[PDB]
Amino acid sequence: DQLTEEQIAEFKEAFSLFDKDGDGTITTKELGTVMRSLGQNPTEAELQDMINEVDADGNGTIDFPEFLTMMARKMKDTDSEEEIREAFRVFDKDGNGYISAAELRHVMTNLGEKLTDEEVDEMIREADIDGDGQVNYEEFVQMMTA
Amino acid sequence: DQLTEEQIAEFKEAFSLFDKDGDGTITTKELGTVMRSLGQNPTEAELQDMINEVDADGNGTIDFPEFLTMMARKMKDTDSEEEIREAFRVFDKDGNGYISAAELRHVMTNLGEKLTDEEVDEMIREADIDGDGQVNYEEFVQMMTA
Amino acid sequence: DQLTEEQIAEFKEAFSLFDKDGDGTITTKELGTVMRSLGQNPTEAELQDMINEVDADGNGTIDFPEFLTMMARKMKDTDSEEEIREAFRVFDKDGNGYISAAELRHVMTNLGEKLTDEEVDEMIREADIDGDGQVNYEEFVQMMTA
Amino acid sequence: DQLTEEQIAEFKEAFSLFDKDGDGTITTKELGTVMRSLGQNPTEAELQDMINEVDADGNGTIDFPEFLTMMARKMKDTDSEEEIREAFRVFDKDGNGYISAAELRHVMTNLGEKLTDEEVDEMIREADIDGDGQVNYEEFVQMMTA
Amino acid sequence: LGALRRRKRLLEQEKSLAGWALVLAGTGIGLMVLHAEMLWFGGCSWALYLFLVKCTISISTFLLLCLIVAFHAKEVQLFMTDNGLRDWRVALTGRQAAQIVLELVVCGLHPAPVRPGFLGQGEALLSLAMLLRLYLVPRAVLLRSGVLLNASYRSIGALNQVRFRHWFVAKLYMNTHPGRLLLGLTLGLWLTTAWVLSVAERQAVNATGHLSDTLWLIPITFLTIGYGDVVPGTMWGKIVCLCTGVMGVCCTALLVAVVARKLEFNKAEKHVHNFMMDIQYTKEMKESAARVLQEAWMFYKHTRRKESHAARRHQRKLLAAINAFRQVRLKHRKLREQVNSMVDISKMHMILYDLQQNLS
Amino acid sequence: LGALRRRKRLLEQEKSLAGWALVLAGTGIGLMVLHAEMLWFGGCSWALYLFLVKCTISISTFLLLCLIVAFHAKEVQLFMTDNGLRDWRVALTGRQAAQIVLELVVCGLHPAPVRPGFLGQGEALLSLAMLLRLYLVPRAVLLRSGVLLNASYRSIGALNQVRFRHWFVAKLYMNTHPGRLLLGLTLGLWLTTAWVLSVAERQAVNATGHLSDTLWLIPITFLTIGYGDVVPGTMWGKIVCLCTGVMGVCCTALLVAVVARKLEFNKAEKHVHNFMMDIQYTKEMKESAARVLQEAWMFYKHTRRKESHAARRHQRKLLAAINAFRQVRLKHRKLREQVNSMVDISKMHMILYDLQQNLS
Amino acid sequence: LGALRRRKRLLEQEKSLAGWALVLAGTGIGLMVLHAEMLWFGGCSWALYLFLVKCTISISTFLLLCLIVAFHAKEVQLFMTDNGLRDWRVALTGRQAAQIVLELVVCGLHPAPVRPGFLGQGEALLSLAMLLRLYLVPRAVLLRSGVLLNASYRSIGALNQVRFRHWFVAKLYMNTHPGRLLLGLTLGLWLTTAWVLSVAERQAVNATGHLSDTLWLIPITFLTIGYGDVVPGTMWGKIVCLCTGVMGVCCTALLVAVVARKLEFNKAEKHVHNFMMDIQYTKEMKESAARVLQEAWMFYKHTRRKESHAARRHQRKLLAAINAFRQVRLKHRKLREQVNSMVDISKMHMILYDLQQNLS
Amino acid sequence: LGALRRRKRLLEQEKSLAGWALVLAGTGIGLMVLHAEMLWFGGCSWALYLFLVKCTISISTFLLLCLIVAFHAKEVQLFMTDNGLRDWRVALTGRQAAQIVLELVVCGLHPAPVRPGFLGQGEALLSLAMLLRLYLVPRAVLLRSGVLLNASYRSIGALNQVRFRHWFVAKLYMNTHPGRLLLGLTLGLWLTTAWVLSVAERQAVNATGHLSDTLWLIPITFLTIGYGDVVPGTMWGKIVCLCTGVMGVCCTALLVAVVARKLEFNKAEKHVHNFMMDIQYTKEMKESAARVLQEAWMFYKHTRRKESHAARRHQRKLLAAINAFRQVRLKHRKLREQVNSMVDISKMHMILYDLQQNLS
Ligand SMILES: O=C1Nc2c(ccc(Cl)c2Cl)/C1=N\O
Ligand SMILES: [Ca+2]
Ligand SMILES: [Ca+2]
Ligand SMILES: [Ca+2]
Ligand SMILES: [Ca+2]
Ligand SMILES: [Ca+2]
Ligand SMILES: [Ca+2]
Ligand SMILES: [Ca+2]
Ligand SMILES: [Ca+2]
Ligand SMILES: [K+]
Ligand SMILES: [K+]
Repeated sequence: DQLTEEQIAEFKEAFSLFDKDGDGTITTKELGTVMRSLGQNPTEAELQDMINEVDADGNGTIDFPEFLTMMARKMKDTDSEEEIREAFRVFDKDGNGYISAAELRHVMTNLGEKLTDEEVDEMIREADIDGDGQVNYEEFVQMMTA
Repeated sequence: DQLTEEQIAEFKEAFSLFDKDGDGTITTKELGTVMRSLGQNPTEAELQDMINEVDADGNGTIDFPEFLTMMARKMKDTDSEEEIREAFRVFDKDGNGYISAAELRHVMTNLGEKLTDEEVDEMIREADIDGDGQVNYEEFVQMMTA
Repeated sequence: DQLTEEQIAEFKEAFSLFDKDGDGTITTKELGTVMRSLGQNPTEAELQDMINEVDADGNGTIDFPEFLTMMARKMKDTDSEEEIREAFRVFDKDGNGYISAAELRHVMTNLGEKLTDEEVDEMIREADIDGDGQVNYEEFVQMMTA
Repeated sequence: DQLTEEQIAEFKEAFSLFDKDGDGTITTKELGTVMRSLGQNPTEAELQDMINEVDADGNGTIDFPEFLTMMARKMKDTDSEEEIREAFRVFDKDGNGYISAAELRHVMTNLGEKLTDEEVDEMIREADIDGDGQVNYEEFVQMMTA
Repeated sequence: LGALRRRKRLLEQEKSLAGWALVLAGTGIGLMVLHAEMLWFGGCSWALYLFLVKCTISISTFLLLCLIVAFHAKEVQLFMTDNGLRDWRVALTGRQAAQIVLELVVCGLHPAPVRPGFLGQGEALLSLAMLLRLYLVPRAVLLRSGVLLNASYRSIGALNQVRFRHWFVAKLYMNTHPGRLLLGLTLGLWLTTAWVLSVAERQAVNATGHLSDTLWLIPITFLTIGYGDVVPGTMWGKIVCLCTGVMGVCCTALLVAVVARKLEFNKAEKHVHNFMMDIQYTKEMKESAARVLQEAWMFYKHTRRKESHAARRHQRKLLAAINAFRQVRLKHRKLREQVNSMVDISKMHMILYDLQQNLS
Repeated sequence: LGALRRRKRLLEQEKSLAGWALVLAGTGIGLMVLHAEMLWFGGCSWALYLFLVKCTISISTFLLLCLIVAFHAKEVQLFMTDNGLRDWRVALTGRQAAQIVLELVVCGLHPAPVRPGFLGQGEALLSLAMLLRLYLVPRAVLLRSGVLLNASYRSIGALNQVRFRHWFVAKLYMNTHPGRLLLGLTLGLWLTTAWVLSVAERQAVNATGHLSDTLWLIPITFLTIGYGDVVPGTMWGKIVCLCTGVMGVCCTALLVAVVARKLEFNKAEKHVHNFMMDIQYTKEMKESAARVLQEAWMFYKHTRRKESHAARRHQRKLLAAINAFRQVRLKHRKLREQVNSMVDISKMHMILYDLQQNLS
Repeated sequence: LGALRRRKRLLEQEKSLAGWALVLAGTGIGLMVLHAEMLWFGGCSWALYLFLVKCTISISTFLLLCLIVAFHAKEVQLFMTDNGLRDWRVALTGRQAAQIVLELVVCGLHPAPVRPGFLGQGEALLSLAMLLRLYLVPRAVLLRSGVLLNASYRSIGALNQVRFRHWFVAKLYMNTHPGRLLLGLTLGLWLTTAWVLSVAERQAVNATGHLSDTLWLIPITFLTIGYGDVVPGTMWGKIVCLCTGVMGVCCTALLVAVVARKLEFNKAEKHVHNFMMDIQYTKEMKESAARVLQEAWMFYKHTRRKESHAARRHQRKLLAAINAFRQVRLKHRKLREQVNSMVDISKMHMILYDLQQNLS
Repeated sequence: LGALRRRKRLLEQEKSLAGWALVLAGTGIGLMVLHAEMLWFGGCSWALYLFLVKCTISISTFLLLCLIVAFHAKEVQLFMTDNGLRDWRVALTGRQAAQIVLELVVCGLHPAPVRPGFLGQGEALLSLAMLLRLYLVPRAVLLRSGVLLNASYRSIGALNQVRFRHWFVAKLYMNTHPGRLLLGLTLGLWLTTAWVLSVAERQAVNATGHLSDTLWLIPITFLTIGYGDVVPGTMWGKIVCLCTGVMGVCCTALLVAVVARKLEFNKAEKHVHNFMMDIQYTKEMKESAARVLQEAWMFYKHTRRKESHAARRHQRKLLAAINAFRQVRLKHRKLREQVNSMVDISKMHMILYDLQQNLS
């Protein structure tokens, strides 16, 4: 690892705040009680979403290798991933993890500078890598990242 | 319709606040949750009365043709229908949708300038178009409008 | 009655505040809801005591003849009956409607100017009209009224 | 007893605040309701611990001979027993009424001036009068009192 | 039940006497300014009109000295009826006798008609001691308010255990309309003091102090904006200014408190304000997101054609559109906490659900 | 449904006729300061240039009167449309005629061109009476703001009975920018009063009351820091200063309240502050306990090895380590109680338990 | 259990050894004002009297030091008894020596009798340095008040960890009667400073500063109404005036807040006020509805039988009646809404229902 | 994960480059003050030493400009590292160039050494324009405090969206030590303004505006106790006095608010006070009841013995005791209601019962 010893110690100390039980993993109850202490009252679905948006292996728990990566992003001020994923829910009137043609049409051809039906269709075709009508989050992120 | 396009658009946008589900009709739950957001805690009977005082067809739901008529009255400042219907409940000690002779007698021959029994009887006879002792809201509104 | 018409009308109007149902009698529920409106939260035993301390016939309800007598006492500022009945509960460590010798002995021979056992016994004998050890409220009130 | 009459009377009057029922002993309910009046909301385990830390006979109740001893300690300002027993719970990560070698090692060889493994082992051996690895509260208090 | 009659009759009688014992005091105070000012703008020319007034201000006091005694007799006669006594030697304590004697001597100080234009030392104090007759106002106002006679108002007050005195009526009048009382009191204290300060610094040789200068001096001291153009020059004029300053320091704060309190919102418009701000934010976010996405697409399409500066411009615009979107999102998220915590909404729904569960 | 069409035309007509009746008032007020300054710094040398300016302010007032009458001729037609009447003799009430006459009289005072540099009493009073045309600002601001015409505001307010008026809009503007309004008003008044005070006490022989001294006098009186270097010297200059002081007393309090409010913590930062202070206190306690124990161990060792001064030093250090530990523990306990009572963790847990019980 | 007896005996001894050290300090302070004023109003004809007065203030200082040392010895002995030690060389810390030395030095400055009416710099500074012996008041007040020796205060406070100190006693003495303390402090500070400012700038011939002018200067500076008639002339009076101004600015607001708080309603009177306003509004609403419903029939029966002017009058009065009814209805609805969420007429019912559900 | 390491090294570099840009500004300000004082208290004698102090402030300014230019490169590098860009031409926004130019031209004004004790106008403004370099303090205090580098603050705040900035640190510093900051700010502003006011007006022929009078004038204006002994005499001193008054009006209010807040009770002592007051009222009632009963018994005794005066005295004492009992009873009832409200043991029991019902 490129990090020094002091940084590793600081990150381990920060992790120990959430992993108070000492098991070595973070579960829903610990995050829930930390949020309760902070003042919020999260729901089960919200806790599950916030604990699943970070883990990569999929075991349902978060450990240090999957926590250092998350901590590497919250330190910087000007984020460019949360503000991209939060421009996805606004457009997402479908209710699923996809964007339909009508949503893009009535959100873009009207708001701001009015677009055209041909331009909207071209954008939908370009975004639809697989050719399906719906647009997944992967194609969305790829299109905006370029 | 004598209204222009902009007025129709504004009224439709105002309607969309209450008809958030998009069904095209307003039910008890939507009005109840709007009132909850505003701060009040209405009861079922109050919600039913406030949702039935406007509809004319009687289907139990309120749509745009029965909403524009209601909106045509709340804009003006000096109302002359709410203040007339609220002069009906004060006299209405009967408990039903009617006014008896004794109520009018003891509320009018005493309050303000004292009236007379003959005058009260003449007024009751004039109001009673059907000749019945009780006075309905229709004859009440007709007498006040003249 | 020695009262004039205006006083009778005022007292009837005051009574109508408590007898809102129009039955002609005051029950526990009406007094309870008036006290709820005023801010207090009385209990069933307290309501029963406050509604039984006034009635004389014993039917469990209070009407105008038993209400005018009560109203004749709350108007004056310097009471001499409530302050006498509230000097009864303080001494009453027995728990019943009677005063024992030990209570009087340890409340009077110690507090204020110390009394004597002979004086306490003489006072108890004088108060005990029936000769029983306990002292009822009637003898207490009679002794203090003299 | 070396105390005078006035001090005994004052302590009895202080005791009567807690023993309101007059039984002659203090139980959990009376202390609980006094704490409720003061503003706190103690739990059953906390009440049991606070009522068992004082009694010596073990009958589960506290009377005057076991109350005067407790009152002889709360009067002085600079305590040296509560601050000694509260330096026991901080080290006590075992969860039982004992101190293990690892707890002392990682709490003392690191905090403040760093100690040594040999010094920690010597201290543990000196504290362990019975020779067992764990250290009881008796040996702890004895070591600090010296 | 003759008590309920012998109390009303006595209360009405003593109300009439207490109302008629104020006109005489007002006339007595009034017939002193017309004597002092006449003696100032006059002298030996008016030698009989300075005797007629000083003889009238004794006839106007010999009746007050009897009205007070009559009122204090009726109060004892009412107390006897209240307690059901028979002998009047029991109902009189020592404190009441002290109060009666103090009132008799306080309401009996006036310039005695037992007689170059100056109020000689000795009677100026007596004249200025006739301003102590203002303790009769509360006694003549409480008996006339009418809350001591309602039958529907002494039982609601009895249940809650409240007693009616000179303070409850004062609180009621203060809280019915606080601005009027302050605006009518600060314009009375600025004028009943400008004459007391004038009588203590009248100068004959020149206009060192009079009503032309005190009317300018008093408000300046009251507002603590003391300039220094005119200053008092007598031991008796250097205490009135201190009293005025002490009163003003409190009056100004009492006024500014009400002025600040008036401008605040009530509980029936803040909810509407929050609702209509939420409606605006929920469309500002939609406005910003579309610009972000279309700028991204423009950048992609221009860089697909090997452009040089178009891609740079589009990227630079994107990096600010993102910031604007972030700011708007943060504002909306902050406001949602207030609209879901201040008006409760969820708490009201939970209370309704608990009530429904208790019912069934 | 014809009312909804015939109201939004009359309201726009009223908005135009009320926005075009303020430009003429502004021009009329402007063409008076110029005339006064020209007469002061000029004299009898310029007469045609004064007769032109004193004649323009009649042409610029006839139009204002006509516009006022025209605007007041629309609130009767609006009332007729609202109530469905047919004869205009019924719509007009008693008070409206008095209001119209008062408005015509107030908006019709100006120096009449019916004619050594000075202003006479009548002309000066008429000129200073043209500052009463500032009551038109609220009427021309309420109509222009788009709050009486939205189809959403009037629908939401019906359920809560707000009845949008002047006061609601004024409160909204006050609460949107609390600081800017005060910082603008306190500068507008300081300059619009320094000229009214200048015109009252201009001096010809020597410059003793011109605009170069009132600009220093007015803020000093406003801040109640009255020095005494310059004081007003006329009956009409002794009232403006009092008005300025009265306004300043309230303005200072209104400003300091907002300034104090701006620095307070919100509800989303005290929680973080407490959650970090708790960790700090726990670390401090764990640090102090170790020293408390090691000092006792050193004392026991040096006592076993037959030493005196070392034992004394260890005793003295132990008796202070205990005190430090006690202080830290007492500090920690109160913050733990606040955490258990401020953020209401127990209350949130109880609410969640009640919700779960209601669900099951 | 001899520890309790020893503690009580030592505390009783300290209660007197710290009460007899205040009389000597008071006498030493008193015998300096007399000496200074006798030297001012006297001269060279009071040599032996001045010597006697300056020797008495040195005799009455050799006992204060002994009392202080005895009190500190008793405190050390009490600490030894509390901790159960045996050698006094351990109880003393590293700061008690500094405290004792500082107290001995501070309580040991006086005009030394080691000797045209004036005080030299050294003697004036020493005399004005004897006003620092006022730090003994809290120490002699805390011990005398019976809160430390009570057997119930310490038992109740153990369950809450109050740790009675100077601040708790001061808080109780302030909360028992805030007004008396404020008036006493103000009247003491207006007089104990008027003598220091007098001695700072006494003038020999044509006295520009004395007790006749400082008594007027000090309150004016205290109230921030600085006129400018008299101003300090030396460098040692300006500091005193600044201190007085700071103290006044800090002290006025306490009295302001107390007076503002005194006038508020109680929790047992607002409910009665609302419960009677309800009846009043109901009566008014019914009264207005009666007129509204008579006028319509009046208009109808005057219109059916021909006639025009009577119909016009009735129609015009109908609208005013409707307007009045609307105003009264809105006021009553607002009052009911305020009552619903202030006295919580339904919260008590909900709590009772929850208790009943829990019981059953 | 080299981004974290790069950010750490850059944030450590730009802390030293921001802490070394304040020493130079302090040195420049000090040299300017020394040069001004030497010019005033000198002249042609110090004709050479005014060419060295006037030359060092050019080297210091050049070094400061170099450091300011160097600092803004690291921030751009930090932005590039955060966003992962490769070309620096994209990370420069329009506003940042204006910020850099303004910071270059504000920190570059000084007396240019391009050259009788009177500071000629034209460079006095330049010498007084070097007090604008105090905007560097926050930028060198925020970076030095270790809150931006802690690995726990940035993790806790992410769950609450605090976004640590200048304002958060300022609020934390204000809340930690609210007392010392006010004293420090007041004692700094009472001295950094007394020199500007001295340089603004400094008479040469007669010393009438030097530092011996401004130190007395500034606090008087600050406290709004303007006497009038000394007043400013130029157009550049009046603005300074107005600014001082404006600052003082807010500072005094803040200090008074803090002092008033300090003395209030906490939540852990009011309960003890209420409990110990109830324990005493419940004894006062018992004390009074016994006297009532024994007086009644004595009155009943002295009535069968044909005694009159004894019976009258006993009757009066009975009435007095009955009167005295009522006040204590009412006070006890009110205190019982108060202790049953807002600290309700009934509410605590209801919460416990609800928790028990939820559990079972
Ligand atoms: O202060 C206390 N009073 C107590 C305690 C514990 C038990 C009992 Cl019974 C009493 Cl009266 C206490 N804490 O240990
Ligand atoms: Ca875990
Ligand atoms: Ca994982
Ligand atoms: Ca719907
Ligand atoms: Ca329908
Ligand atoms: Ca009934
Ligand atoms: Ca009955
Ligand atoms: Ca017991
Ligand atoms: Ca036991
Ligand atoms: K002045
Ligand atoms: K002032």
